[PDB]
Amino acid sequence: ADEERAETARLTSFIGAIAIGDLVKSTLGPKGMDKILLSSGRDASLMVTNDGATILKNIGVDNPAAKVLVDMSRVQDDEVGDGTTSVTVLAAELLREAESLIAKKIHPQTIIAGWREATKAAREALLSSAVDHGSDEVKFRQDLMNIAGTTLSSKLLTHHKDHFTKLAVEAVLRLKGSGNLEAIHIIKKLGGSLADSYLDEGFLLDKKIGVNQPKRIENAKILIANTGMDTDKIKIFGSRVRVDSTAKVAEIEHAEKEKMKEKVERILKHGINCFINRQLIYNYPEQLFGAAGVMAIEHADFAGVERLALVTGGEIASTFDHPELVKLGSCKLIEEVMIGEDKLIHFSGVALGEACTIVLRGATQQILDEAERSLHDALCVLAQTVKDSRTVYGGGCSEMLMAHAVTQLANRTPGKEAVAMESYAKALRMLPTIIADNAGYDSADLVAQLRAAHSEGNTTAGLDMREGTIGDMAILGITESFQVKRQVLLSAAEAAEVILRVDNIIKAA
Amino acid sequence: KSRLMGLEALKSHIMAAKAVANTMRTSLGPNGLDKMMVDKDGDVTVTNDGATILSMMDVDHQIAKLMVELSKSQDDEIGDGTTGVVVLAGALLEEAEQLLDRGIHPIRIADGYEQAARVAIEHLDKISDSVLVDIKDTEPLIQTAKTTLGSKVVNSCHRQMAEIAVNAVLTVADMERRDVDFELIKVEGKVGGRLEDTKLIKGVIVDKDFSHPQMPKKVEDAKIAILTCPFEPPKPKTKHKLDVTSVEDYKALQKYEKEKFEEMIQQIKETGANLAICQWGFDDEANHLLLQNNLPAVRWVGGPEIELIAIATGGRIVPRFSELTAEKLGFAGLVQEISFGTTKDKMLVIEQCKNSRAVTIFIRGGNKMIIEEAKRSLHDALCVIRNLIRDNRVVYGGGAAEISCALAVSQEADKCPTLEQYAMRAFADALEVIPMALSENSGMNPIQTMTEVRARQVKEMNPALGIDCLHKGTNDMKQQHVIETLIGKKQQISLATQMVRMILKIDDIRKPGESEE
Amino acid sequence: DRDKPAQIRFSNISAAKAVADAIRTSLGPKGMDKMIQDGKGDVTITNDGATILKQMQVLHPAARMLVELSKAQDIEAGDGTTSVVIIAGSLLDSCTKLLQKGIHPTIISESFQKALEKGIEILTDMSRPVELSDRETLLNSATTSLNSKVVSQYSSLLSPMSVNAVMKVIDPATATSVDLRDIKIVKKLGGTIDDCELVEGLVLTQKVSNSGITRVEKAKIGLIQFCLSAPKTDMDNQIVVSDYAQMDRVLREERAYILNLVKQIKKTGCNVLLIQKSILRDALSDLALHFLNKMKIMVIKDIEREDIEFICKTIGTKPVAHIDQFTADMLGSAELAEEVNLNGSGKLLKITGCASPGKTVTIVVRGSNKLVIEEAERSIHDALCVIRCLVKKRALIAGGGAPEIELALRLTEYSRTLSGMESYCVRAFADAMEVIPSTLAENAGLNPISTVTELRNRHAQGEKTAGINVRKGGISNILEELVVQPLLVSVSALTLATETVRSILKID
Amino acid sequence: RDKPAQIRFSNISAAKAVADAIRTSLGPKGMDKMIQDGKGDVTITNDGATILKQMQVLHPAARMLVELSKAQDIEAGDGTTSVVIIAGSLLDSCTKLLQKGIHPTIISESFQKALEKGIEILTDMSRPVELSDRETLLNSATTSLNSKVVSQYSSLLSPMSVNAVMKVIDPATATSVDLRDIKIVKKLGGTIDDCELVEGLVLTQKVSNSGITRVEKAKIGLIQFCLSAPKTDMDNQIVVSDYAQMDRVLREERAYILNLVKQIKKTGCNVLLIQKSILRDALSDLALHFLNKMKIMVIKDIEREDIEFICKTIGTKPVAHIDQFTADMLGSAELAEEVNLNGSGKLLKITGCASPGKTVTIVVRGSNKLVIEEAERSIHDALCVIRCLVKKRALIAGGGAPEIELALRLTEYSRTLSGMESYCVRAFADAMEVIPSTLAENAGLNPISTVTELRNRHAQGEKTAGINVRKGGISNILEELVVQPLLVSVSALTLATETVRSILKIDDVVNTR
Repeated sequence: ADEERAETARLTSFIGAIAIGDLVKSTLGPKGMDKILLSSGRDASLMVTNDGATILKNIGVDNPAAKVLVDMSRVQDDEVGDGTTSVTVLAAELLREAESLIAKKIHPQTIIAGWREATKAAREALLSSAVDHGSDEVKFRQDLMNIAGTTLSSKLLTHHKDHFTKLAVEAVLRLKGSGNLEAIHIIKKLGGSLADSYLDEGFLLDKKIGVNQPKRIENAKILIANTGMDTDKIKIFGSRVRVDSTAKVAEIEHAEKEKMKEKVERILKHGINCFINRQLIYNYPEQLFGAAGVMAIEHADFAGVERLALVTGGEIASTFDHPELVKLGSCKLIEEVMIGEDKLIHFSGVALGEACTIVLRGATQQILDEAERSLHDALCVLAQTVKDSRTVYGGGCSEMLMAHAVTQLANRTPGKEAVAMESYAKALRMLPTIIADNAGYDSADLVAQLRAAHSEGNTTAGLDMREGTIGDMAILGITESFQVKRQVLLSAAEAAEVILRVDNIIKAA
Repeated sequence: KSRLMGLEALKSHIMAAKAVANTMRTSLGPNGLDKMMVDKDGDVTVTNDGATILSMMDVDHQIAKLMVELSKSQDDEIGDGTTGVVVLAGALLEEAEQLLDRGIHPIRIADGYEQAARVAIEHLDKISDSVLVDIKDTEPLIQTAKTTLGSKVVNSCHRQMAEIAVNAVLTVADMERRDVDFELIKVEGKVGGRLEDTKLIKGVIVDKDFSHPQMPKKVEDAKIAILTCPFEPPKPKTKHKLDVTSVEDYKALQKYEKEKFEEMIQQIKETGANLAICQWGFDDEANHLLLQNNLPAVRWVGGPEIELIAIATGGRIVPRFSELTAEKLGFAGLVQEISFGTTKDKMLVIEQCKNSRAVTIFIRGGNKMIIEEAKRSLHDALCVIRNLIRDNRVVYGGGAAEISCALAVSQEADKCPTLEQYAMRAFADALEVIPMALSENSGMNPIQTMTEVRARQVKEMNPALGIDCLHKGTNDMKQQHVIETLIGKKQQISLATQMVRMILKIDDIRKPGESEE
Repeated sequence: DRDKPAQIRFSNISAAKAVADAIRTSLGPKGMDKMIQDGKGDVTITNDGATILKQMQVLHPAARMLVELSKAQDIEAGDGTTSVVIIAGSLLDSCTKLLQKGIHPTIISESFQKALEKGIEILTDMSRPVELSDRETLLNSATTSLNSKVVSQYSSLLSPMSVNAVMKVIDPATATSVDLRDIKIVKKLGGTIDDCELVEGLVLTQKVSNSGITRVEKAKIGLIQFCLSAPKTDMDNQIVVSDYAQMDRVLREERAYILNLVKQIKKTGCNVLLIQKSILRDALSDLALHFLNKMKIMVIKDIEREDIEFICKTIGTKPVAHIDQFTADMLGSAELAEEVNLNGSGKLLKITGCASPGKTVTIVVRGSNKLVIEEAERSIHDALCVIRCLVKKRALIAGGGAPEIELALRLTEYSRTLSGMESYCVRAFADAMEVIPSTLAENAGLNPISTVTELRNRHAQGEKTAGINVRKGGISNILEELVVQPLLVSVSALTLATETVRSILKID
Repeated sequence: RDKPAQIRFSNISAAKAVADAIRTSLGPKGMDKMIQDGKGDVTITNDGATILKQMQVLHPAARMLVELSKAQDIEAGDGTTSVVIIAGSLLDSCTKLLQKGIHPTIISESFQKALEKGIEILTDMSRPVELSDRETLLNSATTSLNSKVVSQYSSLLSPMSVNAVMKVIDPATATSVDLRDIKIVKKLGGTIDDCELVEGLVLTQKVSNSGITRVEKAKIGLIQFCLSAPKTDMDNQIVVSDYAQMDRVLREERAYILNLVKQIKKTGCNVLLIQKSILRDALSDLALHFLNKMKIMVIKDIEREDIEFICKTIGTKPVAHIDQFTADMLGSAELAEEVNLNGSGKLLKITGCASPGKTVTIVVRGSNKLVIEEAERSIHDALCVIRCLVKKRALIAGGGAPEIELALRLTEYSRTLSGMESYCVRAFADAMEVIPSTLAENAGLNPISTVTELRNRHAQGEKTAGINVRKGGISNILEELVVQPLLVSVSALTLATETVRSILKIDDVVNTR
């Protein structure tokens, strides 16, 4: 096999991680500038992104350390709901930081152990940088709005974000029980502009059964159901169907009709005003449902079927293990409505008011699918910002706080740790550099200013990267939810060390 | 045809044990920087006990080719110090060549190394104590079962995992009259739980087989009734069905199912338990009709799986539907359906108190690699207690036993003299390597660290103290509670000079032009 | 560490500037047309960049971006085509310097992107409103804007066709954007430029009906998006091959279906059936199709589904993939549906009038030959586009880059007053402008330098006391002979370029 | 930088390469060399002891070994190789420690540790000798003279070696009694048995003829003037454009000096040491005849050391010009003697001279030069080996053997020290044993037999005993009739010890501007 030992593998641990840093840091922040995505399998085909996650794929990653961070990115991207491009260069900075120092002969043992509590040293400061915002609801409104445009900013929606910055928080504003991805119903449908993106307050079926079933039913008793009206699922009534003869087609047709008529009548025994079937509904039953004055929605969307059941407070048929036993949803209105260009069956009066159906209106799907995707990312933060309504001063400000904290802790701890911890505290101060370098402004100025600012202990004043000056962190919007940083501050302050442990690297390829 | 002579060979010989043992020297102790393995397909994984990474390494060299074999029995009986011997077997050679660099026979010093082992052995035999006992040994094992799982998978391990690890051993370790071997104890990995969560089982635990939950999902008794044959009409794990010619034959068809169940049940009922392990699978339909009948079966059981529950219970598998006895069924002090985690179906928990030929500790896990990393860690420590429970012998060292035996064996070479005066000196120099060369990987200085426990040998010998392999503030083997089985280090003494002699054995290097495969 | 991106950005902007430079000769009508042997080793002869840039192109991503940037101006305005290509490198001439000069790439972007709006805003000062409500004025101005350009040939006839087709689908006095969405451009081989004409319902591919009546008035417009056929083996007739009675009997299977499937077509009933091409079908049973039209439903088969898509919207015939989808709503309601084989050569079903949303227009483009048809199209496409731009832009602006020679002065002037790091940029921003009309002053032949320099003062005087007059190719009022264009092609070329130049600065 | 690191290695490269082949030591081993020199000069070379000093090396690191060679010899007179060859043993440990990663200062300081621990053991083993009694003086002379050129003439040279130091001997033991007081005067004529240890100041002064200052009340003077005459000191009014003008001034020159040499004869001083300082040329070539005419020994511009021997030993100072006669600061000699053995040879003996209990003078005599040589060098170390005893007494062994005894016993100190240096001293401790192996190394084929056993044997003979390279066989090495004074090796230890840490004290090499 091929063993990459420490130094070489460490330089190899560097090659990807450091160079992967180059782009994701270049894209770091809104004034973070894009990297061309060259598709080497598909033509040369060019793509332009402010996001590193998309970069991690198009040109694949050989470097294991960088290959590791692709997890960390996605991990942080998916879990934190943000910090995609951030946590990555964060591992690039310290490895870069550790380069000369492990090239200074300093053990990663020395290094890792140093950055270990250094990582924790930022925490208490971070835990101190925790700024409760959203504690009040008017806070929570602006608190959500604080981080509403924050996540979508580096998730590469620069246009309709504002329109969603207003939308996404509203759905999250009502929750207040917990940040909810289920009660909140996510719909994105073509028609209208992307600033025409809509919020249905209630459940929504983007399904439309049309007038084939009753379109308008008020105070509608819902049957949330998996119950097959053609396929005819279990608790089956009959003999196992068989064909023994040429003309046998008749009886199987007649045998299923009863089996269909049973679940019709059985679900007609719910008295439900609207039948919602996660499976389809055949001609014989649907003409029975339609003659029963019941709206029968066929093959309704699976999570929505539960979301319907949830938000309308009803129960799902449980695969017709409950013939009558499934509880019934009741919403004051079932109305097929045209929002944008398309008719969707809108359920308002659903039992959950915190529940909101955001109906995203595509001008095209290619932005619309990217819309909700990046839009769903703030929700993670927002949902966890519902749970922890808290903030941390962004723009590298909490950095400079945690910098001094560990920068003094370097001089407070000192030793083989402060060997590493200073290198650590530099990557703390390296974050304010990138966004300012992305913004093309003097970092050593804006850093050592913000240093002097946090040397005066001003974390309410920070690098404000819109204009890219040093300025207030008042929660101008430049402030971040406490969730993100503690999350983003973590995995790279881990993985970089974790990468420092692997030294002998045996590559059997 | 080529022949690479002597030093040429020796040069070739040394080209591995320098670096490939340094792979261990870089990995010595937890503070030893751990070994990533990227596969033939490019699959990255972190490794230690580098016989792992050496098997994961693909051998281009006979020493590399050999070392995996030399490393095996160490990782077999002891389970730990796999990093030590490879270093130590890789080290002394470096001293040994230096003596042929001095112009000394490999012949002579190896001999003087062979008994240098012996004189270190007795010297090693002094260290710690050669007896630990059930209440005593556990906590130092619970320390080891920790510090193995606390170094190598979790940081604190878990007093779940530590104790449950020693108890898995201690279970059969007591069964084997103060011995054990592994097969008697088997860690069963399944993820979706937590690393923390380890179900210590005296026998098989596998997922049960039901169809409808409305029909009973139940274990019967604590006893299992093991069947190769049907408890439910046997389907040779391939396509088999039921069919009817009429609506009435459909009615005739299902009572067949229920009566065959009853037929099978009534047999398997009266002969003990009711509870089936049935190799073959059955239709998911009449499976609930068997539940509806009563007393569930287990269908689609692995061919060997029925045998695993067979003999470990002390019984067998029922080979034929007509051939039936509790012996051909299972013997279990516990059989019960138990949900594995909250994430999936009930594992049927067979805890076999009527016999255990394998006491199988189940382990849950958060991730495969880390539940592996646990299982990785475990079998390492499983074998050290296995050394202990067999003959309870421990040694304070890795910061001590070397510099301990490094002291006297080199001291012995003073009273040795001639060909063995360099041997037992340079022998113990390889001992000088590891605890030093551990501190190498550490941020502490190995040369510096050596000098201390060196000065300690002037102070104190075979000490309960030593270097800190845990990279602590205290440098001990006791406040460290670091140790091995006095077996292990002695067992580790065996291997190093064993390859040293081994590269000597014949005079024949002559190759087709191929000395490597 | 950001070295390579600059190098890449160099490599980007270089090959960016590069491909945009070659057109700056072929820029304009006096721009010289290149006969180009290609990878095919065969000559290709064009003037406008887009065709040139597509017809021979290798792959450089920035170059690939510009052929889009080229296409952009096209797909945006259908107009000012050659222009957007010239401004990019002109801007990059400023940018690369400023980048060399050290102006941060994010800055230059937002520098010129801010400075963009200031340019087109002073353009709105330059802008001259013409009546978008008056068809005549549009007929007068757009054709004159077309007479500022090459083709009046069929245009001065087809602008009466173009301005009307637009005017007919023009709802507002503003006349708004009006994409050609409601203008159906179809040709007919025979006929004339005069037999080219606007028609008020959707002309359908030929008329493909076998027994289907040659004309059915008040047409339910059926659509067949599903097969007419019983299952296949070796034909619409399903043939199991051994002995010929089975394949004779499976007909009873096959024959009845294609009859009933048709009987089902006439159940709900259709006066016209839209049927797309049979290769836009898996296949269509003639057995059905015979008995189909033999139940007397007039049909068009062999029609493009995108025609159908055009037809599904403009006359509102909702897509029918199925017989449940046979319904008076999904079966479009035509006022009249006929076929005309005549008034020239070729056959087409003429829907003349219909139930239609958004008005509707089809123009059936005819001529003594295909070329007379072809340039007629090329006569309208400009007219089609220049109107929909001129109506998209309330005012009009004279052409020849003289507004830029105005504006290059204007912004550089304010770029002083702007100050900021971008003063150097926003001047150089505007400074990029005059190079383009210079290149025209070179492309028409003149001193590109002497003149446009002087025009900046000419455009410092009356702002037009002079301009770049293409037939004169020199210092002249471009209002004395109108060299004039809708505001968009100016805005279009600009708004595109900066963005295309913007991200590249932000591109690593 | 890399240059600092490589140059110490490059020092260890050139230096250590030299100090090793510097052991064939003793033995009839290795084929004789006709050395074409660095300039192309063919030179037949043998007997590494002189081949040490003989060696022409370049580079700083190689020449410090010649500097090292020069150091031991002048110190003891014995063990010329002993100080250098161990620089091979030193730079053994050095690199391995630099290969161990040990710091140069630690490797430097490691030199002092083993040194202290070494001078410990060498004295521990060494058996004390009396440097007053004639006995070990004879014996240390014996074995040294047994290792010197003449074993046969070691006999009479021994009392002439023993009495020489015992002339200059100082109370009990001390480091004193140098060889500068000893004036070795080669006397052509006679034999080695005729070599004569004289108690007093003897000069190598060789003047005209004989009977010249053989008389009694012949003082030996120093004159920092010379005699006068017209055309010597006093003026000439006549100038020479003419050979006749040349004659009358030389005649007047001769006639006046003839009166002055009387005044030297009546001085009681029959040897003036005439200043090499030249007044006109000072003492005339016309004058030398006249001073010798009075039986006064002066040769033109007398050899300067004789001037200082008469200053140092006798206490003579210049006097007033012979025109004034003499202030008679000319030291007290009632006999100065020109001795012709076999009627030949020029030797000025000052008998009755003032001597300060020292300046014993061996007159090394012979009819040949080789005869004088074989005597002169042999008695020299016999003078030295006794001077060695006086300086530092007892005896260790010789030929490197007792160092292996130090080597065994030092590894025990290397066992005790428990430092990095305990290993560093240890890395050096057994590096000492290379000497007898490399002493026996250079003679031949089928090599490996005795070498490791040249070490192993001693450790088998343990801590007291080992192999004696001169007589062969294992015993207590310090007396096989194989000895050098305890001074010689402890003198050998520190020097190479010193010089090597300088290489470590080197940060990087340089070249002057």
